[PDB]
Parts: sequence; structure tokens; C-alpha cells
Amino acid sequence: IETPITANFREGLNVLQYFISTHGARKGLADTALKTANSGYLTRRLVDVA
Amino acid sequence: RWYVVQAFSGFEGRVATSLREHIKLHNMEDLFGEVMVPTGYVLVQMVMNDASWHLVRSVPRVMGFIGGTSDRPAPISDKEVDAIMNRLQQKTLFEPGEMVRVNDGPFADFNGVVEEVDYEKSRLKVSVSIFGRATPVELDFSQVEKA
Amino acid sequence: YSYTEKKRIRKDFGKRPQVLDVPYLLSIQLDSFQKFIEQDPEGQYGLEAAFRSVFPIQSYSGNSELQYVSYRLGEPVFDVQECQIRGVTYSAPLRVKLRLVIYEREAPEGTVKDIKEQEVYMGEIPLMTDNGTFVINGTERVIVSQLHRSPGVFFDSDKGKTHSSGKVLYNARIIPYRGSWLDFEFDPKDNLFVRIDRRRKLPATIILRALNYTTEQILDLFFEKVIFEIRDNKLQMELVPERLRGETASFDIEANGKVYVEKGRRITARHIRQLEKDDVKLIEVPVEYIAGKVVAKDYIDESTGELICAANMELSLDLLAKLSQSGHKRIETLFTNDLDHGPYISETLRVDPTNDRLSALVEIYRMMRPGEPPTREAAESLFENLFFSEDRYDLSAVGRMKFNRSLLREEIEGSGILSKDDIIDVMKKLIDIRNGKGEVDDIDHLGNRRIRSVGEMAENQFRVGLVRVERAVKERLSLGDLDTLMPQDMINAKPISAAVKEFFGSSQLSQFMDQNNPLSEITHKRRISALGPGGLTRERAGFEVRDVHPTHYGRVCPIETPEGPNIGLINSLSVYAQTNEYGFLETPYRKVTDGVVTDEIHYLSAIEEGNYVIAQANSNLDEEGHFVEDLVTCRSKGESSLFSRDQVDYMDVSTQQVVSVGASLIPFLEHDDANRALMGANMQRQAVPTLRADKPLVGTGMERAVAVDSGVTAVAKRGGVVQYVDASRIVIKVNEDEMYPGEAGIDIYNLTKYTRSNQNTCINQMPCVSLGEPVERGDVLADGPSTDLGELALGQNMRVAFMPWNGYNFEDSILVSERVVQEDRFTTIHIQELACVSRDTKLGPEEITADIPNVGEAALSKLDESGIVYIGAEVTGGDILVGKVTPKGETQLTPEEKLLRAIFGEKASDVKDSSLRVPNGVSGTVIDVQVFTRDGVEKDKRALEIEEMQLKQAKKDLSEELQILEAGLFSRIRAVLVAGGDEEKQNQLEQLAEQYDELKHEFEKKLEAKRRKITQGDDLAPGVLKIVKVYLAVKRRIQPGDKMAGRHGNKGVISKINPIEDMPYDENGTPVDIVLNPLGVPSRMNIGQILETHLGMAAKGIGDKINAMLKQQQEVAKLREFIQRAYDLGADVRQKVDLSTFSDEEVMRLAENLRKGMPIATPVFDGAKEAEIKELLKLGDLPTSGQIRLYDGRTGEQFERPVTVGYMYMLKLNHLVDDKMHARSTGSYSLVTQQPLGGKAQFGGQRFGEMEVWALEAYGAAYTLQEMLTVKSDDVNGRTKMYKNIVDGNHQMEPGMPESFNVLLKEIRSLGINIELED
Amino acid sequence: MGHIELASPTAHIWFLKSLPSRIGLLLDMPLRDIERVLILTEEQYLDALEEFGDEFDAKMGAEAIQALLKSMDLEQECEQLREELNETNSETKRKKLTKRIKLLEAFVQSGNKPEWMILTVLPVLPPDLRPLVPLDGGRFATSDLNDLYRRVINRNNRLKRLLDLAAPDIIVRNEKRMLQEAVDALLDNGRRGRAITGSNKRPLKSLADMIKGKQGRFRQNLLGKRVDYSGRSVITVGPYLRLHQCGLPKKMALELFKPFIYGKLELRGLATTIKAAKKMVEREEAVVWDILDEVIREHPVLLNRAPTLHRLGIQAFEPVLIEGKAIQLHPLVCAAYNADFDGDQMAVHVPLTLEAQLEARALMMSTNNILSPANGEPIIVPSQDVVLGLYYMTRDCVNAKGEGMVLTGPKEAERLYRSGLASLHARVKVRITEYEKDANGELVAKTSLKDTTVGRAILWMIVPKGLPYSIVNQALGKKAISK
Repeated sequence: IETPITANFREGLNVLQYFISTHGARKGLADTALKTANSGYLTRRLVDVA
Repeated sequence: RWYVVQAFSGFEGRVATSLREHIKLHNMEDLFGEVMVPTGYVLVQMVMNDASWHLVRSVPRVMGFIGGTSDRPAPISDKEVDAIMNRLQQKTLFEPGEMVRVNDGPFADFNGVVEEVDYEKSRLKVSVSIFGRATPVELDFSQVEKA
Repeated sequence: YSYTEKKRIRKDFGKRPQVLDVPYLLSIQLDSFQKFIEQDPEGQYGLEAAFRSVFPIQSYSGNSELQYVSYRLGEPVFDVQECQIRGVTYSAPLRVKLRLVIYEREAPEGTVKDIKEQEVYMGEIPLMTDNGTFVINGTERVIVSQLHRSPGVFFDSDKGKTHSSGKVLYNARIIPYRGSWLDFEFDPKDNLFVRIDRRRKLPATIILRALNYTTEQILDLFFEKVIFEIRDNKLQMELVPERLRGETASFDIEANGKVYVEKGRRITARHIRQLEKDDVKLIEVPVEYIAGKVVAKDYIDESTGELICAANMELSLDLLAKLSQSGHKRIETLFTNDLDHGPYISETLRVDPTNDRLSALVEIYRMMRPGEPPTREAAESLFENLFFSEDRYDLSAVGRMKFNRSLLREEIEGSGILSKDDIIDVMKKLIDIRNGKGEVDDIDHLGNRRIRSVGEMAENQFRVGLVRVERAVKERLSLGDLDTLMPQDMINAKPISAAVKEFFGSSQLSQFMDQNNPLSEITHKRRISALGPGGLTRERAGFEVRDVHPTHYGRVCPIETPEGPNIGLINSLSVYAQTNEYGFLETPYRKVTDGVVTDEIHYLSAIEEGNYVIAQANSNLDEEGHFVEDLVTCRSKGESSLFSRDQVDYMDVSTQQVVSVGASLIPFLEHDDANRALMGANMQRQAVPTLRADKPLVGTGMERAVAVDSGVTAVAKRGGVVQYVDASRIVIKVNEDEMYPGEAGIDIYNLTKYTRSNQNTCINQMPCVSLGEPVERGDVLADGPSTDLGELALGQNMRVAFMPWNGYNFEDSILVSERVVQEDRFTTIHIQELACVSRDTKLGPEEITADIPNVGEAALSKLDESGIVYIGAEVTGGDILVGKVTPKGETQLTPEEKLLRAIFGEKASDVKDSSLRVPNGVSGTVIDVQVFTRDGVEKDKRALEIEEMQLKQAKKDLSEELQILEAGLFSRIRAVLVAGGDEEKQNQLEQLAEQYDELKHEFEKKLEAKRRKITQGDDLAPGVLKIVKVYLAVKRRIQPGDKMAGRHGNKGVISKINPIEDMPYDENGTPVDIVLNPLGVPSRMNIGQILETHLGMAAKGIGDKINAMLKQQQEVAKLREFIQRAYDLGADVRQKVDLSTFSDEEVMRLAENLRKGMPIATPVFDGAKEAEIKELLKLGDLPTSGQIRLYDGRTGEQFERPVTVGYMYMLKLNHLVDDKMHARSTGSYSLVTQQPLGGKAQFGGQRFGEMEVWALEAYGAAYTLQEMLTVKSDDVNGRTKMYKNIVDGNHQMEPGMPESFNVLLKEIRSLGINIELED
Repeated sequence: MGHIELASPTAHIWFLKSLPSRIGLLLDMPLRDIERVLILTEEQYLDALEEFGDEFDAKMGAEAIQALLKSMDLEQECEQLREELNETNSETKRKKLTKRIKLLEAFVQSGNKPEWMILTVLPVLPPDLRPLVPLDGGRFATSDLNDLYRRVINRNNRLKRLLDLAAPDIIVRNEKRMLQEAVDALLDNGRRGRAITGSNKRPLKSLADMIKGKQGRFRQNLLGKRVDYSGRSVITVGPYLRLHQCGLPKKMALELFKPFIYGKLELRGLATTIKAAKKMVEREEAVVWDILDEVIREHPVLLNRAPTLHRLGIQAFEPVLIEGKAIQLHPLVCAAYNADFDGDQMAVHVPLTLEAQLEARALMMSTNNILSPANGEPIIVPSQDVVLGLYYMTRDCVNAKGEGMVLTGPKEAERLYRSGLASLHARVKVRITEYEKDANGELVAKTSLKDTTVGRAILWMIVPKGLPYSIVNQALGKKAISK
């Protein structure tokens, strides 16, 4: 989007500032979780060529 | 719904296809969806009707349907819940030719007619109906109930 | 302000005042089921919608009707507390008014006779409690509400990489409620297609060909026409200034005596006006256009009688000669311009081989049902019968509401059956999007997602149990001519009871509740799971949908989303989410009538919301009605931007509208991260109920509504004064109202104690209010487990420091002091069912021991005389729970049996074995045992003993009910008869004594109806006689490895606990309880942890002061003023409540309960700033730094820097040491292969997997692989010949063959391939 | 293998339905016909059949694969298949000559008859490998592996009895279809629709799904699983213990290491035999503990996480005596596995025999493995409380109490530990006794006074001879602690 956030995790903040962070946090959590499968395949795959 | 078609071991599977054989002869649509061959017991998917029962009566005679009653399969409550309802209805007055409902031993969940009424021995030789036939067994005045 | 609050009040903080309504919380369940189980006087959703639509049913051509009106419900069989204890399903009977109708032979609309009403018991159906739970087999199980792709017309994108060849797709999704699916589609050859029920691609022409439109009838109804004219032996055109846009000029077009457009160029805005202004209707056109262009209609030779071009056929000049010479005035063609009106349909009608309905009809079923052959009338039936039917197909309400929203129409309702004009426009508007114009639809908008709750799920489950019997009913109605009773025998209780139990028994929906907290309990009732019946699978899901989309706003919470394989799929609703009239999501917004923010609120749907200006929460307001901020932050079109004041139509009302209950109980989300907030709310559900609860002293504000609307704690319905408080039961006089028929009010509460849940825990309700105090309507009387004075405790209050300690906190681990365990704080009972079944024979029933034989040297004194273990016993080792004794044997009947009947001086024969026992390792104490023996065969001494005590209680309670109810009525009469002051006087005493004797029957008949209940309720299932469970409880203690975490998100394991002495000391000499690491705090992110702790100190620092006033025995006026002003000021806030009146009693008790921790209530979205913290820190004489240099309790010396100390409010979690800890040497094995077993049942297996083997091989070790996979796992006998070799110390290996791999060989052998070890 | 079961026809599946065919190769067939009888689209074939008149007749059932191989051979394709090609010359003349050489380069390993494709006898699994999964503990509901094999039995009789009692091809060929329906569900469950739809078994369970349920037959076979003397365990910390040690629990150690425990008690003469010891074991004893303090030093422990991928998983440790449930360990090795101690399961392996015991303490331990197999850098590199503490001491501190009082060597650490003088300071000169092995030959070089900070100078005497010393403490240890 055009505009960003302007305030601090230390300070008092706003309602609609936390929506956008959860939009991306959900991506980051699935990122950390689903990668255990792909690596688990890639660990095997390489050793299953060697 | 699921109705248990009782059949005879050895030709028990034969009945399960003899379903599907005779299904095509009396044919239209529906009724029989998925015929299961699990095995004296053949489980058959069916909604209740007059059709297919006439077929079973046209080609017997080893076994019929299972559940509660042969005409309409398949309930789950037999006779103990009937033995709870008899308590509100209530006699120790037993004679030859009266119905004498059993609820103790291996003859529980079953009814019968008293054959011999002994007053000296305190027993009632109650004939329990099993296997399309009768089984005469001595059961106490309490081991039974008057119907 | 109300009562009971006046014991422990919280400091009501937040930027926003306390005037707003909170809903009943578990209403979504209740207010659903109420409507589904209501006698609704209209065609309304629940039963009467499922009945008025379904049953006005007739026979097959026999004309014997069944016409329906209304239904008769019955009395409940057994009650809540007792049958949950028992183990029976919770159901009620159903009578039904059933008036039959039969028509006469050749007579219109009439009745002869209906016999009677007759009626049937319509099986058994379960219901919802006042708490809000179902019960199945004596265990609480609740269904979760759903979200899927809703009915209605929707469109999709699926761009680019779907083909992965640089191509964009466009597809349809006709979603009905019931019946088959309709999938209209597109291909790369510019054509329309159909895939009914995700089957194979077949043309959409066939559908038009099918549904009343042949070649000619298809083409007539689409749109508009190209009128060619043959006038004066030359080719002409009827031209309109609309059609020429987005094209190139091909030929010299000239008319009306003026030259306009020539060859070569393209058309501009200047050229179109010359057709509009100078008037252009009729124009002359050359031949070469018509060479390529395609005929619209069929034409025929009027002379020779031949086919002048079939429909949709290209032209030739030799034909053009014959065809124009024949005699046509009007010729018609197609448009088919690539940009505007595309060649979809026009190209399709050419591709497919056939023309008529016949083949199109013929093909569909041969494709619908492959393999089987067709007929003429099976064709005619199943089209009319598939889609043109009120019975098989129902688009119902909300479908048509959406179906008619999308297509741009006036009428939102129409035909119940699919009509001829609907699919045409459905076909068209799919092409309208395919061609180019407009923007693509999205299911991501919550406008396109429907709510069904468990009652609407019950709705979906009822009608199948209605239709399955219809077959039996209709087939019996046709063959049945005789009228010797009909609605009694022809209806059975079997298919209605069974079809309902298929879903409520065996589904992913209806499952074990995770009852370990009031939070956990409430919140399982208020969640959404997307995976289930008629929705999502493991195939489609991955990315998208799972993520938040803009339309969520304050309906669904992104916080409460459980992790695992399905992260962000299972989500929870918001605190303030509600259901529509249409059955959707809604969010409340304050009506801004021009420039006035009203108090009266109106709700709007996900589609209805977008147009109007929807604010954000955080804002300021003026005195009269106007707005404070010039440029307020708001939303409307899915994005945040700046707007004016008066254009605002709606305001956002509340702070915590967005966030969920469990998530709105965490303080300072707005200083914490969004990352760590999520794992808190998920693991906040699974927390252990302590024996002694401590509360949160940093509160929020939500706590008072949650515990009351939970149904866990004892909620007072009406208002009066408490009579007799006991531990067992609390009885309360009403005084205020009095009951309707007589005998005063009197409220009674049966308090539940030392009870069990589904997740192996303890549930104890405990009293709160004093011995004989007054009570109001809606006040807490008894706190449940892990609850205290209208506050949700869960875990406890802990002194927590934030420094390392020679790394006893290494890696987010915890120290703990011994003064934690010594104060007897986190104490919990982990309670386990240890059950036994003995009997089920066809010779002799297994006896209830009365003996138990024969093994050891001690056990006879340990166990009771009866057979079961005595009321309370410390089980340790491998003892017996209930019974043994079984009737095996069948050896002979020789002398030896007459010589065996006194060594075992019991039974008829020398036969006795076992049933089940205490498991090895598990050790605990008995509390209360319960017995369930089949009605028919006799019971033990104890089965009597329990129910005999119950029969004492049954008579004791009712006689105690008689005591005051008789006195309260008869003494009120006696006092007035004295105040006021023979044949008629005898007649009065006759009629009075008759009423006395009439009252005598009331109790006895109630007693008899109740005495019947007790013994009769001992029959669960056929073929299970003995059901005795020993209720053994294991109290687990504060041990190393137990689960500990903060509310913000600090998962951690206790390392090793140091003693009190070696734990440190403050300036005052007060040691720290728990110690955390400061190292996790910056890696992943928490500032709330910092704030809660420094406010925890601030709360308890003011708390430490207030005690001293009472510790010195000072009191009187002063104590009030210290608290008064503490509530009067906490850095400029509203909701400010001083102790205004407070003239004794209230204060005395306020202080009494509010000591050693004055609790704050800090909001979530209104997370407090540092001024509020520090002013409260100023009220309690505490450092602004929050950092005191403390002398160590260990060494003695002070630290160089000043250590931050706080109170974290650490809590306990479920998966403790024993659950994860397993270790087993040798013993038992699995049934397939000679390997050990799975886990948490028999052998301590614990798998290795492919990952550790690849590891193991690389570690360069041949033995430490082989030992795990040949020597000591796959081979039992390989272990047993090595059991020989290990003990002495001889060693050296010999395997042979590895056993498990013979299953490789054998399963291939049975596959029909040959494997034999040759050579 | 108990069963025989002779069907009046046959079936198989591997050879009927699989992506590279065999029956399709040996006959010259598609799979689609071997699918539907017993390339274009379906409607294209029906229209192509409609166009190319009659023709047709009709094919047959399973016998139209059985009887086909009764005039079919292997060692005899090599004089035939290329005579068709030899007609429209040439090339293939040599292709036989090469394949003739290929056959003549045997005859050790050979290709076997294509009659073995098709089963007149349908084989079944043995008794032990197919057991009833118990529902309660004695009622024995229908197994996940016999319902379909009841069907194999069901199929043979129905045909063998109606050939006796005479039945039409409408009742006979459909039984051959229904002979194929489950005999083609029995060995494979893929690519078609068959059997029960979700009641007790969720899929269907074939021999194909027993060999390939998910990803092969690793689990049962290759992996072996489970094992004797195995354990799962949780988490602590461990500072007082060494890096070449293993802080085991009380209770689990006795349960696992049983066979040697008794092996001591029996033969030495503590317990009478193997047996008077059982009663003493059943009740738990004080003496048992004392005896088992001896073995712990002699027999190590191999420990891992729930996920392991590197050669940094199976690192093993010498056990040491502890009276606490949760397992104490090193803090360095945690970085090697990669766990932040917040719920990470630590499984146990067995160090038995004498031959297997060699490979533990010699190959892959903490006592052995230090430097990286992959990188040239250290893996033994700290995180959090280690790293920090060192800088927290080794810093150019602001003033402190001291200014600058000069000290010799042994006197240093203490004066700064003692009083007034802090530990950090910055700037104190020292007689540091350093050693530098120049020109190859032990500890050469002499003492020096060099500038450092003071937490630095406290440490620089622990110093066992080697490194730069004081040159290196200067600046920081930022990534230099590892370096």
C-alpha cells in the first residue's frame, strides 16, 4: 500500500495497526511449519541419490 | 439404513450374490445401494418396503432377516426394557397355558409359556422360543414374570 | 454497582467509559437450538420448515394421503447431573398428531374417514443443557459451527500458472443446498462447457438443447440480430450506431447522399455522431462481407423445397445465387466481435455433432450413469425429475437471496423449481466476465460465506431421517388398502433414532470436549472448524483462504487459531460477533446521523457494510454531538484512508469488538507482538485447574461476564437471602417475589465436588458468600474449579526476575524457589478411569468373586470382604481394582472333582481366574466408587450400600423440603387466624383435613415416580452385565520438567529447582518465586511481559501498603481515603469510582478480600501507557526505573547493574512429565510381525524413523544400527538368544534372517508373484 | 501360506493395471481395454465403431488374457518381431543381431514366461500377519485385512456351484466381472472404486497399500522401530555437570539397564540366584542404588531429538549420577542439535555388548566430536548466557572504581574480585607469562606488559600457555569467541 505504520511497540498504539501484522504473521507461521515437510523431503532426496 | 440378512455358512456368500442375481430379475431402480459381504451374517443396505422381502420368501429356506422382528429389520431394544415396564403392570399365580416372561440366566431378553407348574419344588418349566423352535427350562417364580 | 463485587473490586481502567451491553456469550448455541426446537407458528427454520415442506405425502397412484399440522413433545427420561454420572444418552420421546386422508375413486378433493388420531412414539432425540452442552454415554461432547463455500452464483480467477502456459482461466460454481452440482466452464478454443458433479467436460449447448431450446430456439433468445435486406436486387443493412466500436473500417460505407467513412482507417468519436445526428437506420452493403459472415436462422426454398443453410453455417457464392434468387426479404447473421460480443456459443453450436433435444437428453444420462443401457422414458423422467421438482431439488431461502443478488434483478424470490429464464442469464454473465469487462469475484469476502450452527446442522440431519421412512410409508400406503390403524404400526422408532445417531455419534463434528477450564469449555462452544462433512479436504487446502482477508473486521479473531497441520484453518469468533436474519456474520456500528454519534446501534451484513463509512475504534468525541478530530482514521472500501467528519455514517463503538474472549484476557497486546499473541491464546485453553486458586492481579475487565455465562460456577437466578450454607449444598430463601402456585420461593444449589472431566482432571465447586447473608438476581454464590470471587484464576501470582543464574536458566528455562512449592500453590489432581467388564457367556455368568484367588502372602488384608476395594485406599504397585472369577475349565467329572470341591471350597468346580487390575507404575487414592449392574441379575452388597445411602438422601431432602414449606405456609395462616379471632365449622375442618390428606398423596406419588427412577436406570446396553469402575485419583506434585509459561508467550521447562536459602533476598528480605531468562524477550518479541510485571509490582506495592493499616490494627476513615484516591486517580482516565458512601461493612469486607494485591484491570486495545504505571508506582512507594540493586540471598553481594524484578503471573499446562516420559526394557510385542507395539498402551516402543537411520549410518557405526533393527527389535528370538549372551559377558553376533522382511517377501508372494530363497 | 482358492477364471492387477504395462507389452495392448473388456476418447471409439460397421462380434472376459499366453514365448521373439520391419527395410536386421548377442551374453540371468502374469491360483497371507484389532478387549470386530479375503473365498464357490446348477452368461460373465472386482481390490487398491466406503476401515487396505500405504515398507521393515531398552525424555539445563557427561534421572535408568543389574546380583553372590532378587526389585531398595553407581561410569548414553538431520543428532554422553527426574546436560551441544529448551523431546539409545560399546566412545560422542564435518568453522559455538557473560566482563568500561593500580599476575583477578575495584574497569598492565611455539619446538617466548581491560585480565591467567593473549582480548569477542 501507499502508506505505512508510524508508531512504536514500546508506546501505546492503535486498533487497525494490528490487522496488517496478523495478515503477515499467519504467512510467517505457515512458513515456519510447512518447511519441515519440504526440508524433510530434501534431506531424504539428496541422501536418496547418494 | 442397514438390514442384516442372516444366511447359512458355506452358501452365505451365495445369498449375497443371489440378492444381486434376483435384484436384476425383479428390477427397477434404487433400494439396493452397496451389498456388503462381511463374513451366518450378511449385512445389506436397504430402506424398508414390501419389495425384496417377497423375493426372500420366494427363495429360502436356511435363514431370513435379523434385528428385532423378521418382517421389519432392524431395531435394538429386545425385552429387558419390557421387563422394566412389567413392574408398573404388576403375579405369582401361574397355571398351565399362561405366558410366563423370563428375565434371568441365559434365557433373559426372551419370553415363554410355562409348561409345568410345580408348587412343591418352587419352579416353572418355562419354554423359551429359540431358533424358530422351543426350549423348555425350569426357571423360578422370580426368574420369570406373569405376562 | 451490584453486590458480591463489593468484596474484590478491580481498578476500571481504559480510554473508554462503562455504559455498553455485553451479550449472553453462549447464546450462539442456545439461541440457535431454541429456534430449531421451537413451536414456530410460521414456515420457520428448525422442525416446522423440515415438516411443512416434506410431509403432505401420498401413495403411488393409490390416492391415500397423509396431511400434517403439529407435533407433541414429551417429558425427559433422566436428568443432567445424575446420567452424566451414570453413562446414558440424554433424550426425550416424541408423540405426533397424525390425521390420515384417503380420496375416493374418480372424485376431486374429499374425505371419507380418518379412523382416529392414533399417534406414534418417534424414537429418541438429544437436547441442549442450560450450560450449553450435549451428553453422549455420560461424557460431554459438543459440535463446532462451520464455514464453507455458500450457495449462490460466484465467479473465479485462477490465472496464469493454472495452465502454466501463459493462459488465464474463467470458471463457474453453481452451489445449491442439496442435489447435484453444476459447473459451467471455458476452454482455449473460445467455447462453453459443463461438468455436472466434477465429472467430464461436455458442452453447454447440450444444456440449452436439453432445456426447451433446439437449434432455432437456442439462437432466438440470446440477444440481438443482424438484419440484412434484399431490396431492389442489391444487398442492404439495418445499421445502428452502437455496434461499430473497437473495430477497423473494411469497405466504403456510404448512405443518405453523404460520404462518411472510407477504406483503411479506424472509427473515432467524431464518426459515430454522424450516424446519430444525421439519422442512420438503413444502409447499402457490398457482397464480400457476406462471403465470410455466418447465417443466423434456418431458411428454405419456396420453389424447390431444400435446405437454404442450416443454423450457424458459413456462406458460399454459388449458394448466395440460389438463396437470394429463391425469394428472401429478411436475411439474418451473427455479430461475433472478438473484443465486445465474443464468439462463445456461436462457435460451440458448430462443434457439437447434434441439433435436437433427443441426443442431448440421450447423452447426459449415459454419462450420468455409465455402464447401464438407456430407455425412452428413463430419459423423460430423470430431467424433469432431476431439476424440475419440489421434492428432489430445493434451492430454499438464503440461496435465492444470493442467487438473485448476483444477477441484477428486482425479485429476490421466484420459483421453488429451476425455471427456463434463470440458467440463460447464468450462462450469459459467465461469458460477460470471460470476454473482458468487470472485476473478478472472490470467496475471500465474508459476504460469500455462510453460517450454519449445530441446530442448522441438526436441520440437515433431520430430513434424511424423514425421507428414508417415506419410502417405507409410501410403499406401505400403496399396497395397504385396509384401514385397521395406520399411524401406530406403520411408523417405527428405529430409523429416526438411528439416522440421527450416525452424525452425533460418528463424526469429526461431534467429539470429546476438552473440559479443563471455564475458558476452554466456553471457547470450544465458540469456534469454527472448516474441515468436515460437505466442505474442505486435505487435497485443496494449502495457501490462501487460511490467511486473513479484509471483510473479517470484528467478526472472526485472527488470534485464536490452533497450530499443527491446519494452521489458520480453525479460527475463533470475536467476543461481539452475531448472526443475521439471512444467517451470516455482522458487526455493530453506531449511527452517525449527520454529525451525531448515537447510542442506539444497527447491525449490517458483509456486503451491506462496505458502502457506508466504517470507522476504526480509537477516537475522541465532543459535548453536544460533534466530532473532535479534523481528519479521523476510518475504513469503507477495504482500506484505511482519511475522511471528513459529517460524511461518516457509522462509528466503531468498542475497543475489544475485534478480539476474542480468550485473547481479550491477555493484557497489553498493543505492546506485545502479533507473533507471540497467537500461541498464547491457543495454549491458554489447555491449563491445569489448581486445588487452591490465586487470581490475576493484573486483570482485564472481561472476567465478570465469562464465568457467569459459562455455567461452570453456581449462578443465582433469583434474589433473596441465604438460609443454610454447607460445603455440600447452599439453600437460599427468596423473600422478595414468592413462587406462582404457593409454598414460597427457596433456591437450592447442589455443589459438584471431586468430579472428573475428559482430559483427566479435578472439578471442585466451592462456597464464597457467608453463612446467612443476602443475595441478588445474578450473583455468584459458589466458585467452581480454578475460579475465585467472579474472577477467572487459571494459574497463579508469581514473583519473577529477569536475569541468568549461572545459566540454570540457559535456554528459556525456569529456576523456581522452594517457597513456591512450600506455600502449597500449584497442586492438582490428575484423575483416571480404571474400568472392568467380566460377564457375557452362554453357560454361566462370571461371579463377583467374594474371594479372589490365589497368589501371594499379604493381599487378603488389603482388600474388603465384599470384593471391590474399600471406600478410599492408597493403591501402590500392581493390585486389583474390581473382581476376578470366571467359569473356564471343562476337564471331566470323575472322583477328582468330588475331590476338588474343598481345596477350592467354592463354586461348583475348580475354576477361578481374573478380570482387570491396577497398572504397574500408576499409584493413587480412591475417592468414590459407582456401580452399574444390568437389570435382570442381582447386585453386590455395595451396589445396595451406595443406592441405600441415596434413598436416605432422597427421603431426607424431601422431608427437609417439607419442614419449611409446611411451616412457611401453615404458620402464615395460623398467625392471621389468631389476628382475626356448629355444622359449618365441622364441614370446613372436613374439607381442610381432606386437603391435608390430598397433600399427603402429592409427596408419596412424587416419591413413587422418583423411587421407580433409581433401580430402573441400571441398563445401558445388551451384553454388558458388570460395569464397575474404580475411581483412583493420582495427585501429581510440583516436579522438574512440568509445564510453565507466561500469558504473553514464554514457553519454558523447569531446569532444577534451587532451595529457598540459595534463592535471593530483596531489601526488605522477600525472596523471588520464579526466575526467567531475559534472552527470549528480544529474539521473539514481548513488551507486554515487561509492562504486566512492572504493573504487577505496582498493583502489589499499593497492596502491601493497604495491609499494614490492618496489620497495625489502625483502620477508621484512613483506609478508605488511601483506596478512594487510588481509584480516584491513575493518570487521567474515565470510569473513575471513588469509595463515595462506604459507611462500614462494605469497606471492612472490601479490605478483607482485597489484601496483598490490589488488582488492576488494564484493557487490550486500550493498553495502558507508562504514566498510569508510574502514578500507581508513585501511589505505592516504588522505583520509576523498576530496578532495585538487591543483596543476593546466596553470596550476599549486590549486582553491578540494577536487576528488573516483577510478577509474571505464570500458569501451569497439561502435558506434564508422565505423558511424555516413557522407558521400557523388555516384554511384549505386536500382532503383525515380531516387533514391539505402537505407543501409550502396552510396550515402550518409541520409533526411530527414516531420519535417524540416515543419521545412524553416517555416524560410521554398523552395530548401533543392527542392534536397533536386527538384534533387538525385529527379532524376538534374536533378543532371546542374545539374552543368553549378554548377562555373563561372552558377546559376539549371529542374526540369520531379520523376520520383518519376510513380510516384504510374503505380501508379494500373496500378490501373485513368486519369491523363494533359492541358491 | 494356508489358502489355495482355485478360481474358474483368474485376474491379477499389477499386470492388468499399472502405468508401465506388462500384459499391455507382451500382447500389444492398451490398459484401457484390459480394463473394460474383461489412443482416442470413449465417444471417439463409440463413433469409430458406429462408422466401421460390423465387424465387432464381441471380445471376452479374463480367459482372453489367460489363454493368450498358451501360445506365447520369450526366447523366440528374437526371430520374429523384426521380420515385419525387414519387409520395409532396413535397420532392424542389426537390432536382432544385437539382441541375439545380448541373449548369447547370458545364460546366467534370463527373462521368464509371461504365463506367470495371471493367477489360476490366488495366493493369500499367513495367519499371524493378519490379526483382529480388538474394539473393547474380547469382542473382535471385523479386521482391516480379512473382509476382502472372505470375498476371494466367496468368489470361487459362486461359479463352481452355478456351473453345476446351470446359469446364464448374464449370471456367469457378471460373476467374472465380480471375480475381477475384489481379486483386483485384493492385491491393489488404486485408480478405481471398490469395497466398503468408510465404516471400520477408512480406505480399503490391499497388499499394495501394505507395501505402499504412504511411502514404501520402511516402517515395518527397513526401520525395525521401537526396540528393547528404549526411552523418551524431556528437558532441563545442567551447569554443575561436565560437557563430557550425562545427567540421567533416578527411575528410568533402573528400568532400562536391567539385564546387567541382575547379572551382577546373581553371579557375585549379592542375591541368592536370579530369583530372590525379584521380590527385592518389586519393592525398590537402597542397596540396588549403590551397586549401580559402578556401571554408570562404564556404560555411556546415546541421546537425540525428535527431529535429527545432521551428524549432530546421535552425539553420545558418559552418564553421571543425579537425583532429579528431568535430564541435565551440557549447554554447548544444544546449539549443535538446534533446540531452544521449550518442549523438545530427547530420545535414548542402548550402549550394550562390548563390540558395540567401542563405537560409542570412539566415534561419535561429545568426548570425541568437536570441530565441523561440513564447515571449517566451529560448531561448538555458544548462544545467549555464555557469549554475553564474557563480554559483560571483557569491556572498555567507563571509569569504575580504580583509575589504574598496577598488578603482577596471580594478585590481579583477586584485587578486582576483593573490594572497591570492580571487575570491568578498562586499562590495567600485567606481567602476563605467555608462550609462543616459534621455529617448531614446545613453549618458547617470554613475559610482557600489555594493555587490556580487567575482566579480560582476570581470565588471562587461567591461560594454559598457548594463544596470543591480550592481543586477542583487546577489541571484542563478537564472532571472535568461536574464532
